[PDB]
Formats: sequence, C-alpha cells, structure tokens
Amino acid sequence: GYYCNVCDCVVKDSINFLDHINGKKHQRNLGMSMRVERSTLDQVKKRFEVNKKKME
Amino acid sequence: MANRTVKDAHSIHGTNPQYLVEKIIRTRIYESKYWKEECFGLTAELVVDKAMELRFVGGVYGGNIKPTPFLCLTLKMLQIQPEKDIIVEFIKNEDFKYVRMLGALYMRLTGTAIDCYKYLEPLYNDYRKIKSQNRNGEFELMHVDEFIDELLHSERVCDIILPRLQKRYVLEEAEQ
Amino acid sequence: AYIRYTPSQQGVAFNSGAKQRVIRMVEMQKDPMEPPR
Amino acid sequence: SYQKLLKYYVLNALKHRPPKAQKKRYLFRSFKATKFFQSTKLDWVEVGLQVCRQGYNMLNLLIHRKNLNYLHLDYNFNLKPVKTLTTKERKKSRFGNAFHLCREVLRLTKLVVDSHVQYRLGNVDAFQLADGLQYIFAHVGQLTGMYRYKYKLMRQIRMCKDLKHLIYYRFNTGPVGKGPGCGFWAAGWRVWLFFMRGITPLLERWLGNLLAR
Amino acid sequence: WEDADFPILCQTCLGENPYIRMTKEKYGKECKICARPFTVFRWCPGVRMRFKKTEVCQTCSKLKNVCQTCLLDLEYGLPIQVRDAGDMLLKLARTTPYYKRNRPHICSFWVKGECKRGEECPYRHEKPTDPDDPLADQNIKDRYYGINDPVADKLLKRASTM
RNA sequence: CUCCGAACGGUAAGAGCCUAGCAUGUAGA
RNA sequence: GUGCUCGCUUCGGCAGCACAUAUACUAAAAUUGGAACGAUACAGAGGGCCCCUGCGCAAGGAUGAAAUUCGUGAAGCG
Ligand SMILES: O=P(O)(O)O[C@H]1[C@H](OP(=O)(O)O)[C@H](OP(=O)(O)O)[C@H](OP(=O)(O)O)[C@@H](OP(=O)(O)O)[C@H]1OP(=O)(O)O
Repeated sequence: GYYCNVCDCVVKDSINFLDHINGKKHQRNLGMSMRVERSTLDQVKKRFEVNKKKME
Repeated sequence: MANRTVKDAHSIHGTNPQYLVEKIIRTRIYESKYWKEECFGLTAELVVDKAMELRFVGGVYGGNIKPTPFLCLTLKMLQIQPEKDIIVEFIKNEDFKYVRMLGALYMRLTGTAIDCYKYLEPLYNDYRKIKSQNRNGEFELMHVDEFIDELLHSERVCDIILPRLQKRYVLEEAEQ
Repeated sequence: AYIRYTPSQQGVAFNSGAKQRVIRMVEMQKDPMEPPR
Repeated sequence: SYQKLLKYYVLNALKHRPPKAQKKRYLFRSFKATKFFQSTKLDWVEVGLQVCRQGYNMLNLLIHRKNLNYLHLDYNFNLKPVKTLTTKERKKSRFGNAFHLCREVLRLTKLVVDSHVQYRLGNVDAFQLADGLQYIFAHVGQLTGMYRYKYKLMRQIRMCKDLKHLIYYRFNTGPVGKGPGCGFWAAGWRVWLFFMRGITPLLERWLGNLLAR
Repeated sequence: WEDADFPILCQTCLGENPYIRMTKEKYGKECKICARPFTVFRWCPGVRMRFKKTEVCQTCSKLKNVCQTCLLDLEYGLPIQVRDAGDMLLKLARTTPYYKRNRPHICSFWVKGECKRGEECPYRHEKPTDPDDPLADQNIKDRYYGINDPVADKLLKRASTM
C-alpha cells in the first residue's frame, strides 16, 4: 500500500497513512511546524490577493 | 497534533477551547478525509485559501456522521483561535460568501453576546442564495436570512449546539 | 480504617550566636477534599 | 394506593424506638472551622447550577483520570459512547455499582435545577412549574435510571405511585376532572428528601472505597 | 509508615535565624529516594529565603549519615560521595555555611522575558546559569548514592591540584 | 385491572508497521 | 490609618501617647521524557504472588515464576 520513505514504513489503510506524516515524530524531527497566527494585516493580504487572482 | 491551539489559548467560558462542539462530533471531525489534508498547519493565511474553495454550508451528512468541509473548517479555525481583528476582517468581506458565513458562525460560537449582536446584526441584509447539505446527503439552496435567523434565534442550526445566547429583550432593557 | 533544640552538629560561628535555635512547629491544615495521594 | 400508604404508615409506626444516642455528632460545622470552607450568600438557582457543574466536572475528571477518552457524560448525566469500542474497552466500562447511582442522583438534581432555571429564564412560570415538578418526581419514578443500582427504590416509587392517586382524585374532582392536574410535591419531595438523607452514608462509603482505588 | 518527632536537619538548612517556625505534617509527600511515607515539615530559613522543606526520610538519612533536605552531612558539610571515596575532609570543609542554597530558584517568567510580577517577584531575578557544565545536571538519587556525582569529582580534584 | 429491572457468568489468543489526550515543578553547583 | 495631649503652639506644622504586629505547596512560570488490545496487512482454534471490572476479603476474566547390621568419638557405672 502506502509507503513512508522517511520512516521506511508500510502504511496499509489510506487513513492509516494519512495519520502518520501529519504527526510523525520522525517527520516532525525534520522541523517544528507549530503554526503561529500571523498579524491582522497578514490575513488581509491573503484575502485581497485572492480577490484579484481567482476572480480577476 | 490537534490538542492545543498553539501553546496557550484564552479559554471560552462555555465549556473549553476546543470543546464548544459535542465530544462525539469533534471526535468524528478529527478522523476524516478532509482533516487528513490541511491538518499539517493552518494558522492565519491558508485558512482563507481553504475557506474560499468550499461552497457548502452544513454540518453532518450520511448515516455515519460525515462532517462537511464547512464544519471541519469551522473546527479548524476554532482550534487555531484567531484574533478578533481577523474575524472582523472575515465578517467584513462581501466578495467571498462562505468565508463570511464561517466568520459569523465562529463569532457566534466564541464571542460576547454584545459583540454577537454588534457584528452579526448587519449580516441580516443580504438576500443572496447559500447552498447547504441536509442530513440525508441531499443539498438545498436557502437564504442567508434563514441561516442567521436560526443562528441568532434558534438552537443548533447545525450539528453544533449553541452556547445559550440571551433573549434580546434583557439586553435591550439593560444595554444597546 | 515550641521546641528548643541545641544544634550539637556545627555550632561555632554559623548563625552568629548559634546558641540554641528555638523554633515554632505548627501542623498544616488537611482539607477534607483530597483522596489518597 | 391508600392501602399501600397505610401499610407504609403502620410499618413506620412499629419501627419507631426512642432515638437517643450519638452524642450529637454534627457535620459541615467542623468543615467551616478549617481553611477549606468559606461561607457566603448566593441565590438558590446559582447554588444549584454550581452543584450541577461541580458534580459533572467531578465525574468527567474521574473518567479522564481513568484513561477513557472514548466516553462522554453528555452534560445531562447520561453516559454516552463515542466510537463503539469492542476490543477490550467495553470490559473497562462495566461500572454498574456506584457511578451508575451517582449518575442517576446527579441527573435528578440537575434536572430539577434545569426545570427551575427555565422558570427564571422565561418558562411557562404559572402552575405549569408545579406540574413540572410533579411529573418530574413521576419520571424519577420511571424516567430516571434509579432501578438498576438499587431495586428497593421501587418501594418508595410505589409510594410515589400510590401517593399520586392521593392527590389527583382530590384535585381532579368537580370542574377539573380530566386534564393534567399539577398538584404538589408536598409528599413527593418530602419522600425523596428523607430518602437522600438516609442514603448519604452509603454513597459516602462507596465513594471512599472507589476513590481508594 | 514512618513518623518522627523532630527532623534530622543541617545547621545551614535550618537557617541564619535563632528562632524559626516549623510546620509538621504527619504522613506527607512520599520520600524521594526510598518511596516511603514520612513526616514532612517545612519552615522559612530566613527573610527572603526559599521556604525549604524535607525530602529524604528519617531512616533514609539516618542510615547513610546525611541531612533530610540537602543530602550533604550532619558532621562535615561535604557531599555523600566525597565523604565516602575520600582526613582531607577537615581542611576541605567550610565554616560559615553560605546561604546561597536557601534562596529562591530562578523566575522562569523572567527567563522567557515577561515576568509580570514586576519588583514583586518572590522568585529571584538573575540570569539562568549556563547548562553546559555537569553542575547544571545533578539529580537526587545519583547524588544520594555514591555512584555518579557531578559535584564530588569536581571537589575531589580540588583535593589534588594544589 | 396498570408491579416497569439491571450488571457478571460474553465477545479466542496472535507476530510486522503507525499515530496520542495525560504527567514533574525539585535537590544542587 | 484612627483618637488624644488644657504639649512646642498654630489652627500650617513638630513631638509624644494609645489601637492595629508577620499571609505565602512563594513564581503568571522554565524544560524533561510515556503509554489503546486502537484501525490497518497476514493465518484461521486439543498450591499461592503479580493485574482489570468491582461495594461488600460478594461475584466475573487473564498473561507473567520414617529407618536393620557393623566401626569410630564422648558422658556415666562396677
Ligand atoms: O391512565 P390512568 O391509569 O387513568 O392514570 C393517569 C396516568 O397516571 P398512571 O399511568 O401512572 O396511572 C397519567 O400519568 P402518565 O403515566 O400517563 O404519564 C396521569 O398524568 P400525570 O403524568 O400528570 O400524573 C393522569 O392522567 P392525566 O394526564 O389525565 O392527568 C392519571 O390519571 P387520569 O387519567 O385518570 O387523570
């Protein structure tokens, strides 16, 4: 089935593999990705640019 | 890891930070296809990208409780716990619809009743269509008024239970 | 189902005037809401 | 019903030996003397909601400590599952002894408190309130899950059954002859108060034995 | 399982005050190094001290010749490793025992940066001593036994340099 | 002719891979 | 902080008197490491101690550790 080369493990059920790399201690060892909330202006740029990219 | 918000969160007084939804429904929200993707991390910006690309407004569908991406995204933003300014920014966006819908729903779940009326009242003017998923899977196109009316007046307009907003008469007698 | 104790160990110049070092011993209130720890 | 009431009355008349003992043992009088208790004045509905929340949080933390993330008490004191675990989890949730009875008692208490919270929060607010308390003691007869932990309860529920026909055939006489009479809890609440006052020590012992583990 | 009357304490652990105030607790806190219920009593060694307590139980400390809350000694003041491997101890010890043990440990809110308590921090506002030396790393059970001390080698090499 | 009950006696045991809500707050230099 | 001195002496102050006399598992904090009989892939049953459910030292299930013969030494007796 699914294969994780980082841990070199064989993930059987699609959901079993989906719940490894999202939470993998070894993969997390490649960098702490704790997402901090950006500034109030940061959430405005993503709203503005998408209004000009998707629509326009 | 979907336990804490980031490291510390101002706990909503109702039940808990993550537990404003029923334990069964949140436990179902986690194990899901839509959660498997985008659970890598969504703090402030990618939430906007994931919100403008889901034109559904609903809760659970199917015999097996299947969460809509609307509902799972509400829960994801609930775990993220954004600041009030970002939520007012989502509540002020008129171009993208379901983004504003999620902003209103979150401001209802986490927010002061005074703030609830102050930010959700002017969302009671849009006479546009909104798609929703019924419990049997079949979709239905309704009015935005129906949504905000069930949200502000009715209980559990979606699968989530609402945190008991006062009657408006008490606040009209005491405040604005 | 007070105490007076001469510290016979070290008294030379610890505790300037390490004469006999009296103390007070109270007991701490046990709340009756604590299971077996 | 009258026969059952007279039976309880007479059987109480025999087992009435003069009580004089115990050297006046009092509770909640030494607790106030320690630094683990403070007196205040707070409205009754507030105290009821406080007790309900406290009991729920006490049971929820019991379930939390016990490493059971697949069960939920549901805030009406009705223990609900999550994912239908059946490998070895269902063997780790066979309480049946005290958790069941504490759940039933706190469910009854929180239900009465909610019936009274709806009053102050805009319920019917008329005699409907007393009708609610009446049918609430009826449901404590039937709707509550009291039967399982203790079966002798049925005896007093039989009283709560027989006592019912002591009031309705005195209330539903004359013009009012059909509709649901609201009645009073002057006898029902009395019975349940004597009951809880009698079974305080059993649950004290059971809670002690269970908290030891 | 272990009650007593008075603690087998130090002379520095008690404090630089001839009158302190103890507080006995029958059967508290579960002894650090043998896991047995014993009689915890704390006190205040002096003004702006650390509110020191009692760790190591009566039989635990009486058997191995050591104080109930620092594990150094009642007779000398050295650790239990130097006083076992190593006399030399009498010139190695000290009188006037420094009260740099009875002081509050470092305010972690200050180390992070926002100590909200201001001047009212009942903890201590110094810089957290750098982690690198093994005198950042000692524990209780390795200390209390002779095996593996970070202090006792560093003081045992003070014994043959000069 | 209205009196209505619940638990246990129950779900074989298994080797390879994987993910997690919880817990200490200290001694000492 | 409060009340008072036929006080220095004004109604600005100074001095004195008296009541009140020791809270704080100190820190909002600081790192440290862990577990499902849980889904998924695979085959498809010949005496007590350590645990779990549990209120009962009610009750219910499980892996892990005896007699003969001879020689020697000693006590004691004639
Ligand atoms: O159906 P009945 O045999 O005639 O007795 C009923 C019945 O009481 P019981 O079934 O316990 O004997 C109702 O209670 P329910 O079980 O139907 O809930 C009760 O009403 P309450 O719940 O308020 O006590 C009241 O019926 P009603 O609604 O008319 O008041 C009562 O006697 P009656 O029917 O003769 O009045």
